[PDB]
Formats: sequence, structure tokens, C-alpha cells
Amino acid sequence: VYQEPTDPKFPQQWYLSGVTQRDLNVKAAWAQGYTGHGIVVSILDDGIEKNHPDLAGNYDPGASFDVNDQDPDPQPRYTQMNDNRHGTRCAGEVAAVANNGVCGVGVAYNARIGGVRMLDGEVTDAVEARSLGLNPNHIHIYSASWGPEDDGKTVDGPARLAEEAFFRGVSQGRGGLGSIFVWASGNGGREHDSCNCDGYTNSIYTLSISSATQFGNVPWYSEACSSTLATTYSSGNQNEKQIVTTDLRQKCTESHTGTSASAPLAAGIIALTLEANKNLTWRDMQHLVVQTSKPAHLNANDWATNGVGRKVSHSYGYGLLDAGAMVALAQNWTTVAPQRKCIIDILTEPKDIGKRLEVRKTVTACLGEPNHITRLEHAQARLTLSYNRRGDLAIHLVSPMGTRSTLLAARPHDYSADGFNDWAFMTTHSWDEDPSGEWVLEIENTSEANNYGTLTKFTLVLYGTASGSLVPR
Ligand SMILES: CC(=O)NC[C@H]1CC[N@H+](Cc2cc(Oc3cnc(N4CC[NH+](CCC(=O)[O-])CC4)nc3)nc(-c3cc(Cl)cc(Cl)c3)c2)CC1
Ligand SMILES: [Ca+2]
Ligand SMILES: [Ca+2]
Ligand SMILES: [Ca+2]
Ligand SMILES: [Cl-]
Ligand code: NA
Ligand code: NA
Ligand code: NA
Ligand code: NA
Repeated sequence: VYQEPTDPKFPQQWYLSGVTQRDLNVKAAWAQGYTGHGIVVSILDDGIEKNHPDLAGNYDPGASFDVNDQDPDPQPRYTQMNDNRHGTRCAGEVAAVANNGVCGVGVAYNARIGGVRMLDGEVTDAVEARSLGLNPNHIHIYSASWGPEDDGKTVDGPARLAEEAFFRGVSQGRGGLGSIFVWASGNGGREHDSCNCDGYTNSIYTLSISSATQFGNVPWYSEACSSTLATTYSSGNQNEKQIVTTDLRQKCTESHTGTSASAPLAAGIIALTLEANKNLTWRDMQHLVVQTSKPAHLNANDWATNGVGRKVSHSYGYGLLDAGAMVALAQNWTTVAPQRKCIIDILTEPKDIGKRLEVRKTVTACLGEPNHITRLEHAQARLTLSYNRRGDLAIHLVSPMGTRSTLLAARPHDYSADGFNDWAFMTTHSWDEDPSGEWVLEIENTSEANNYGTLTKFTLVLYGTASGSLVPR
């Protein structure tokens, strides 16, 4: 009964559907009746060609703004180089019109789509805050494919206004259910970048996404880190297919690439899920992703089983998004209990790092208090330390259930002597575990150099609830 789209380039959208299983299971969500109707997504990028023949029918001025020129119209700036085309490509991934004889289709081909023109100029904290905080009671999902430089030597995150915009978004946005911020984990793979050094993807408020190639491999541009939640397909080598979407100047492209093309596909899957249950909160959406994502046939040398029986990787998080499973589980989902936060200051004195430092601490996770957590969501190790060559450090955190999260891998290009100033390294790998018991922090100098420094603060911050657990996998 469900008729698949007839768009000319739809058969080339290999990642949406097919008889092989190398796809995001989007046609199963469309067949259940979910195509994005009533959901509003906004792309935070270099602008959106609102008059594109495959975007105009779904374009929403209420989901759009131009923060670079301070006006409501996010039309890109046209140049000979076609420099401002990325937002239009991302918009088509989410919501390109279906059955109109043009290009392919979006994952949520009936959703409303807009864009914030924010990257075609100087990106300041105010520019970021005004983009993240745009029309929060109209826009449901924000998709951002970029962040601090992916040079493998930067440590940066949202400054005060942008962090306040995330707080306001998840707390009061979407009628109090919370704005959904979808983020790409980064394109710094060739520079050996480690994505927990990017405070936007490392945030608990962003649902972070990495990439897999068509043949199920970790692409050259992928960044590994413990803050990633899940994966979508994107580009790989020149024998693997790429993303097919709308392009600038009313064109179609078959060569959209990078993790920056994975985040919009996740935003479209999240739009289908929100149509299936409009009452899902920002945390319910992250729980659905953890429970339904699929590791099968994704190749990595770090797949590990966590404390509740789920496989998790630093390259893929919980695995590939599965749109059919997401929309099926959303329908009767019971809203998670309010978020609890348990703060544990670990050190009794500063500790010399040297070649290797291990800090062990047994915690009760706020036993006997309103913030008692027996079911973890995100965990952070907020560290303050000095070190002469930052990139030589590797940091791991082991949970009481034995789950080893790499908080920071060695970054050869990071020569900074600035250390970390209360940097909140985050892991999603212990989701649903009981955080009571022994936690172990390991900081090691991965080089033969006689490096030196001191760890002056280690705060373990646990987020979660004390109810609603599933029987382990
Ligand atoms: C103390 C204080 O005030 N500090 C202020 C700083 C301000 C900076 N931030 C860090 C920071 C930098 C940053 O820089 C970018 C500029 N441009 C591009 N790009 C993408 C490739 N494009 C080409 C694509 C193609 O052609 O294919 C060309 C254009 N990407 C990144 N973008 C962001 C950011 C923020 C949000 Cl919210 C949404 C999105 Cl998306 C991104 C954040 C940290 C705080
Ligand atoms: Ca404008
Ligand atoms: Ca189309
Ligand atoms: Ca990065
Ligand atoms: Cl908080
Ligand atoms: Na910073
Ligand atoms: Na995140
Ligand atoms: Na384990
Ligand atoms: Na325990």
C-alpha cells in the first residue's frame, strides 16, 4: 500500500532504503505513516536557498533568520566559488520535497525546513546564541554540522551566551519539552582530532552524530570520542557512494560528504520520531537513540559491551540510527523522570601527573538525597590540570560496571601548554548503568618525553534518574 517516492535521484539515495540492509531504515518509518508533517527543523549554517524547487514547498520563514546581516531572510550570498552552498545541501537531506520530479527526497519529506545564515561572517558568542535561541517555541529541531576548528589542536566550546542559549533551549524551548540540538561530531580525523575537545558536540544538550562509510567503515574524517551517541551513513573512499541532495543554484548534487552531512540525516530521523510522539522531551530523544541504534556490520577495533549489555564504540556511539525502530518505540514511550545531577568533588589534594596518574574513588551517587542516581545518563569528568604538551595526554574513565571511556586520545598536533581549565569531558558509554561504586580516572603521557604537570581538580558529575530501568541486553 505505501508507495515509495518516484523522484529521479531517489534510487541513488542508498542510505534511505534498499534490499541490502546497508541503510537507515527510513522507508519502514514512512510505511508506518511518518514523513515529518507538523515538525519544524532549522539548519544552522551559511544560508538556505529558500526558492530551490525541492525546498520551496516545505520552506518555513518562521524557522529562519540571517544573523550575519541582521535580517529575516537567510538566502545565501552567491559567489563564483559557490562557497555558501552547505546549508542548502543540509536542508535537502532533512526535507527535500517528494514526488515532484526534482532531485531526491528528504528523510522527513513533509517536515517544515528553515535555515539560520550564521557562518557567512564572524562567528561570535552573540551570533551563536541568537542562532541556537531562534524562535524556540516554533522550531523543534536544530541541526549544526560545524564547530571549533578541526585542526587537532583546539580546545573550545560555547562561551557564556551560547551556553545560556543551550540551557534556555532544553529547559523552556518547545513548550518546556526542550529544543533538540543535533550536532556533527567533527571532520578532524586526518588531524587525529578527539571530539571531546569540541564543547558543542561534547555537551549533554546536543545529540551528537558520527559517520560510517557505505561499506561500514570509519571514514578518514571521523573523530572518535566518548560524547558521541550514534551514527548515520555518509561518504568514504571513491568506490563508495555519497549523499544525494539539493544544491545551490537550483541544482542537485550526488557528492555531499563528511560528518557535516550525517547530522542533517539524524535531524530528519529525529523529525519522524517527533511526529510519532510530539510529547517526547530532549532527554527522551537521547534515550530512544541509545535503545534503538544498531551496531551490526559497523567495523571498528573498539566495540565494547557496557554494564547493561549494549555495544558502544568511540567511532559510532551506540551504532547506526534505525528510523523504523525509533518511530515504533516513540509511540508508547513513557516520559523519563526529571533529571537529577550528583556532584562529587574527588581530590583531597593536587596530584602530580608524571608518566601516569591513576585516581580511584568509591562514590555513593548522592545516596539518601533527592539527586540520588541509580540510572545514569551522561557522566562528566570535569578536570583542571596543567601540562607542558597537552596533546601527549590520553585520559580514560572506568565506571563501576567496568566500562572504559576514552575521555581524550593523544592529539599529536596539540602542542599547547595551556592545559584544561575545568573542561567537562563527557561520556555516553555508561548510559543506564548504576553509577554507585568505584570510578577510576587514568591520565597518561603517551610520549617518551619527560613531560610534567599537575591535576588540581577532578569533579565527577553524574546525570540521571532513580527509576524506570529495562532488563539488561
Ligand atoms: C570567549 C568568546 O566569546 N568566545 C567566542 C567563540 C566563538 C567561536 N566558537 C566556536 C565556533 C566556531 C565556529 O566557526 C566556524 C566558522 N565557519 C564554519 N564554516 C563551516 C565550513 N564552511 C564551508 C562548508 C562547505 O563549503 O562545504 C565554511 C564556514 N564553521 C565553523 N562555528 C561555531 C558554530 C556554532 C554554532 Cl552555535 C553553530 C555552528 Cl554550525 C557553528 C562555533 C567558540 C566561542
Ligand atoms: Ca539576508
Ligand atoms: Ca524531490
Ligand atoms: Ca573536532
Ligand atoms: Cl546542569
Ligand atoms: Na572554551
Ligand atoms: Na553532545
Ligand atoms: Na563491559
Ligand atoms: Na556499583
